[PDB]
Amino acid sequence: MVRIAVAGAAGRMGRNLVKAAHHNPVAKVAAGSERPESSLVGVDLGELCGEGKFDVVVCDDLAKQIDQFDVIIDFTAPASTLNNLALCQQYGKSIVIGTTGFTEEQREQIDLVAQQVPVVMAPNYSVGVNLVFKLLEKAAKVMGDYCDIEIVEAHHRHKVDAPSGTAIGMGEAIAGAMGNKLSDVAVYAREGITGERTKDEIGFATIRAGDIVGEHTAMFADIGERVEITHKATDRMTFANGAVKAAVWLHEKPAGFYTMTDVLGLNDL
Amino acid sequence: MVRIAVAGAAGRMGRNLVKAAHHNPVAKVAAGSERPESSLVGVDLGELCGEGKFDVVVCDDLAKQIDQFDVIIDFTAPASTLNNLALCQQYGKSIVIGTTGFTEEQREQIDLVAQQVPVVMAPNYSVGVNLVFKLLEKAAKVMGDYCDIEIVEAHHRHKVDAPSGTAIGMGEAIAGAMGNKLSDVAVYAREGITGERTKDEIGFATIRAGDIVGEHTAMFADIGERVEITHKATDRMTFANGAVKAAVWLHEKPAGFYTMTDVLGLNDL
Amino acid sequence: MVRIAVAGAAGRMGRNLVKAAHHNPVAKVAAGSERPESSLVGVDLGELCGEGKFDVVVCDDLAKQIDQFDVIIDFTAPASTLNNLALCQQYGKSIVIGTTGFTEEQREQIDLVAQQVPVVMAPNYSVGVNLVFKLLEKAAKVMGDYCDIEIVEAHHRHKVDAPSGTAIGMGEAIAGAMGNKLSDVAVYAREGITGERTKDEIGFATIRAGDIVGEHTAMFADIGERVEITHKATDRMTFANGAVKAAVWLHEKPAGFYTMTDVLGLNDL
Amino acid sequence: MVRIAVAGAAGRMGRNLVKAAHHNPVAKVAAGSERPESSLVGVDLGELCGEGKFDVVVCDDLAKQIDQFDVIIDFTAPASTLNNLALCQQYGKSIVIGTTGFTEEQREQIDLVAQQVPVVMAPNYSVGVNLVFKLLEKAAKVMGDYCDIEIVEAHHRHKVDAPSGTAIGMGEAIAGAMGNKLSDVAVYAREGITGERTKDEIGFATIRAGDIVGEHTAMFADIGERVEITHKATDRMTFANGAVKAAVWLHEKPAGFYTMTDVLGLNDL
Ligand SMILES: NC(=O)c1ccc[n+]([C@@H]2O[C@H](COP(=O)([O-])OP(=O)(O)OC[C@H]3O[C@@H](n4cnc5c(N)ncnc54)[C@H](O)[C@@H]3O)[C@@H](O)[C@H]2O)c1
Ligand SMILES: NC(=O)c1ccc[n+]([C@@H]2O[C@H](COP(=O)([O-])OP(=O)(O)OC[C@H]3O[C@@H](n4cnc5c(N)ncnc54)[C@H](O)[C@@H]3O)[C@@H](O)[C@H]2O)c1
Ligand SMILES: NC(=O)c1ccc[n+]([C@@H]2O[C@H](COP(=O)([O-])OP(=O)(O)OC[C@H]3O[C@@H](n4cnc5c(N)ncnc54)[C@H](O)[C@@H]3O)[C@@H](O)[C@H]2O)c1
Ligand SMILES: NC(=O)c1ccc[n+]([C@@H]2O[C@H](COP(=O)([O-])OP(=O)(O)OC[C@H]3O[C@@H](n4cnc5c(N)ncnc54)[C@H](O)[C@@H]3O)[C@@H](O)[C@H]2O)c1
Ligand SMILES: O=C(O)c1ccc(C(=O)O)o1
Ligand SMILES: O=C(O)c1ccc(C(=O)O)o1
Ligand SMILES: O=C(O)c1ccc(C(=O)O)o1
Ligand SMILES: O=C(O)c1ccc(C(=O)O)o1
Repeated sequence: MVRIAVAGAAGRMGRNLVKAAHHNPVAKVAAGSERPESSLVGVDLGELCGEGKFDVVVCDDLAKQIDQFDVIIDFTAPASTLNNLALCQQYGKSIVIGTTGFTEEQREQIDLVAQQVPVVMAPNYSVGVNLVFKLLEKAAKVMGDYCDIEIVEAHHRHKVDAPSGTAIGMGEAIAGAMGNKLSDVAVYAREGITGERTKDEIGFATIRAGDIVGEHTAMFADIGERVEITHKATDRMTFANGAVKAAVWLHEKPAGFYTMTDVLGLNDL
Repeated sequence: MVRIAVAGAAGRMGRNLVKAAHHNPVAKVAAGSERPESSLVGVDLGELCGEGKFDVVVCDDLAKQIDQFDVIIDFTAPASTLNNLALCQQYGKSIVIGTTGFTEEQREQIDLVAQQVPVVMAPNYSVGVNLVFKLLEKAAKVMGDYCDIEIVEAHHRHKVDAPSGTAIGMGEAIAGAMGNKLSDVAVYAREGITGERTKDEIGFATIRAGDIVGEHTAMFADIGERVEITHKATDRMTFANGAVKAAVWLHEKPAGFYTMTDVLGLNDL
Repeated sequence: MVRIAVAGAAGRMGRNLVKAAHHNPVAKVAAGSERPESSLVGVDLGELCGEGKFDVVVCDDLAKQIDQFDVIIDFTAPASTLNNLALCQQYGKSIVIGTTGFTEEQREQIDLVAQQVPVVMAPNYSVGVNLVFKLLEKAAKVMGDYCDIEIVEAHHRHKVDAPSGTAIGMGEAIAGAMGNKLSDVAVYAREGITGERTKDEIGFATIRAGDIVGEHTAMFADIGERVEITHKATDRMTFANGAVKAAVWLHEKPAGFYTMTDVLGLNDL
Repeated sequence: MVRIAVAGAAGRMGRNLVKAAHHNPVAKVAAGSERPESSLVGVDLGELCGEGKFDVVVCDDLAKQIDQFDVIIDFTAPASTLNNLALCQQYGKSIVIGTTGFTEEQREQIDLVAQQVPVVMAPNYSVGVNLVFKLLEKAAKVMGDYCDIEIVEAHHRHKVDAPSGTAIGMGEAIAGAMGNKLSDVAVYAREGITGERTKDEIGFATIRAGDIVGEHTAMFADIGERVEITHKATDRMTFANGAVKAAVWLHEKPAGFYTMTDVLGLNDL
């Protein structure tokens, strides 16, 4: 039984993490924070995610609930996450970090603290996408040399960056497995007279529409046949499920910097 | 009896056009060109498509065979097609144009010449795509105002123009049905920080891979749901049989700009 | 002001219908049922969807709340729906029916009752599917005689009936537009040595997996090409908003069998 | 130099095998069969595939040409393939089997004869499908326990067996990687009231349409996400080149049951 503290439990990710920890039978929702000024401080965590009463409340500082949790799941903001890390060090807790947008200096501090603390830190927690990165590697080794490699992704209308960071992550897994640098081979746009396709290029096609949570397809195309590997994200919940999966696994692990690769056992397939 | 000249008879399309005209008894394979630089000049057209001798040869200039043909079928390159148009004007011939990748100025020239010459011009000669144009119009009247409209197309690695003339044809059908001009709303590339999607934009995504004969998808995406209309082309014969069908039909006709909509009687769908 | 009773309010649809009626300003959530043996009987309707308190409870029989509602919205199970229909007849109420999986005998009954009662019945309450039924008709007239017609649908793991009522709806639209009866041509299972496909058959393929809200594809396949018309449902709110929109529209109306085509004004597309 | 007999050389596969053996410089087209009642009996094999005369004819019985060949390539029908296996046993020949749709009893016979005869048997001779079998094993270990697993396949209108042997091959790879037997968990048809999906079932959906060379998708579906691994076959030459490559490889080998996984050296991927 793993006792989970959800940092910023009112956030978009937070609320999903609470719901996800609730649904995992090996995990217990034990604690939850929000910003001190927030009025959700005091509210029961189950009522927050629309799922009945848990007998736990949102606190304004996880420090205050240290003794009731084993592992912190933290998808908040850089400064907050660094304070939660420091708590782990001090009180012998573990942390699953989902927060992004750290400075280089701050990323260096995490690496240091991860020598004393069990830390999971990943740029994506989807079980399916990480499984897909591995499968792409296998496919690239077998077919990459002689196939045309295309990456196509669809997202909702509000997404401001193209292509997706997950698409770029698929490119890198492929390029790396083939001993290449993605920036050497990547083609992001095709407009007008492009000429004949190059042999080594990895082409990116980007769709922006509706409320699409996230679709990714990597295509390996040969004359005569093609292999398509596709991930569909249906619910921002899936990331939360993965992060909880990671917290369970991280429980009673030694100190170290761990990734989803490690959690899912991708290296030993 | 309709006497057909196949422009660039050695091309991917050209060879299929020859074979298609051969299979239609209302049509006679009468003439065939290639680039002057080519050594195929003097070779027999039937031997070229692997179907026995025809007693017709590939000339380097269709000008030299003007009395042997009624209609030119032209799936080559923009400059070549413009020359063949000029021949039609001067010698009272007809043309079926399949070539894509024209500049707007060049499309304006074709509109002009089509006042004097019977011209069939379509970005796609397949029944299914032309049906699809009509369906897109319906979908656009119902959903187009409040949906995000995305066009995605995949072709084989040798295609030199992006996006496909068929994709542009889908955009025009949709825009026109909504009382808009495609050029106002179209977005052909999405790279880096694009910002939030605009409401009226039609996005184009272009895949180049393998031996793909042709895939098109038009997407109407609302929050909560989407409608996808997809065409898949399996065989270049689909295009070639259509283009020959169009040539036979064009023989009877007066000057004008015609489409496969016209040929197939699909206008009042 | 239209007073809505939501049948089976605890269900996947029921809860979304409650939320949808709540958000529609012309409609009021007035009543709600669940199965008699259920312990949700007595709970406040707003609390079930985490919507706050409504001052309305889940009854075990809509008969008990008859004076509080004008229209029943019913997405439950066949026998339950027939009982609610009976209520409508006896007390001069209207019904919007979403339930699928009725026997032919039962559908004949609904047609009979709909002579005395205002009834909306559709297999799908989304705009996109109802648009799609119209597009299918067009596609069937043009391609249906040459093409092989296949209908493939995916739904979540809990759906109890196959194939979907929406798929059957697509089959009927197609068959009817081609002057056939669906039951003559439909093929619902393919196992073992089936032989060569017949020419007129409409094939049904059913996928059951995960949390899939609903995917439908009608395929028109010819040698050399195919046309695929696809609907993807992303959120049950698409259905629920439509069904509520249908209830509001039904309030004004006399006895009769209506469809979403009627509600949305799509009959003469 | 490996002397190849092509069984049923007139068939869709047979003709492509002839063409493929012709193009492979280590192999020679030595012999070829058709059904005795067939009028292609007597015709030269080269003329059949449209690439000139070979000085080899289509016999009505490979028994008659036994001294001219080392290996039989057999993509015909179950009874025919069993006779050719019997011929291999009697005269010390090898066989590459592509035929699908064997009964359980007949597959046991092939296993027995493969103790005395060098046999390659695979449901798909493509590189991409065999790679896919490996990728499915990976996905099945990571996601198979908690996901719904669905297999969907599309083929041309002439295919006589359902589901595809390749789909059954994907099921077995998945089941086997999860320590299960496919026959325990497979569900081939879903019609009417099926109830809620069981957890462990592998669902098979079969599409028969047009000229589809071959599409396969294996779906791993969890609540919130899914992973889709898809193979598309565009040209029968993919199969034929592989089968010939298998025949060349089989020439050196002793008695045994081999697969493409063996031929391609993919077992440790
Ligand atoms: N696939 C993924 O791995 C994935 C998916 C979504 C988001 N993210 C990451 O998660 C982070 C935030 O997620 P979001 O934008 O959906 O949620 P959000 O920004 O809406 O919520 C952030 C929450 O953190 C809380 N917070 C901030 N300071 C705090 C403090 N001192 N104490 C307690 N709580 C505090 C906020 O009050 C808020 O509730 C981002 O860095 C983002 O990069 C990752
Ligand atoms: N509208 C349609 O339905 C349709 C279908 C298929 C292809 N296309 C388009 O048609 C064009 C041809 O495509 P392809 O894939 O067959 O290309 P391809 O390059 O195989 O064929 C082009 C041929 O045209 C020839 N050519 C060029 N200039 C010439 C000249 N002056 N005289 C004679 N021949 C000349 C070339 O020598 C070559 O043989 C492309 O623009 C493509 O986009 C259109
Ligand atoms: N037309 C559409 O747009 C559409 C959309 C979704 C679902 N459906 C159909 O609607 C029906 C229900 O779907 P669901 O996924 O929401 O199922 P569900 O099981 O989640 O919900 C059905 C609810 O009805 C309740 N119920 C059963 N018997 C009852 C009774 N006698 N009195 C009161 N309540 C009772 C159940 O207890 C349950 O809460 C199905 O038949 C489905 O095929 C139609
Ligand atoms: N394993 C694979 O990679 C793969 C790939 C494609 C097709 N197939 C399978 O291979 C088989 C052949 O498919 P197809 O599309 O080529 O079928 P087809 O009907 O086109 O060809 C079968 C041929 O075998 C011939 N034949 C039948 N009985 C014979 C006999 N007793 N002696 C000699 N010839 C005989 C037929 O006359 C015919 O020409 C099918 O079972 C199909 O599922 C397997
Ligand atoms: O137009 C033809 O079909 C054509 C022209 C010439 C021949 C032939 O030699 O068979 O066929
Ligand atoms: O629509 C097109 O542009 C189109 C259709 C077909 C091709 C091609 O094969 O290059 O290009
Ligand atoms: O058309 C249907 O039957 C349909 C649409 C949605 C559902 C469901 O969720 O069960 O069923
Ligand atoms: O896996 C198969 O059964 C298979 C693969 C290809 C075909 C066919 O073309 O009939 O059948």
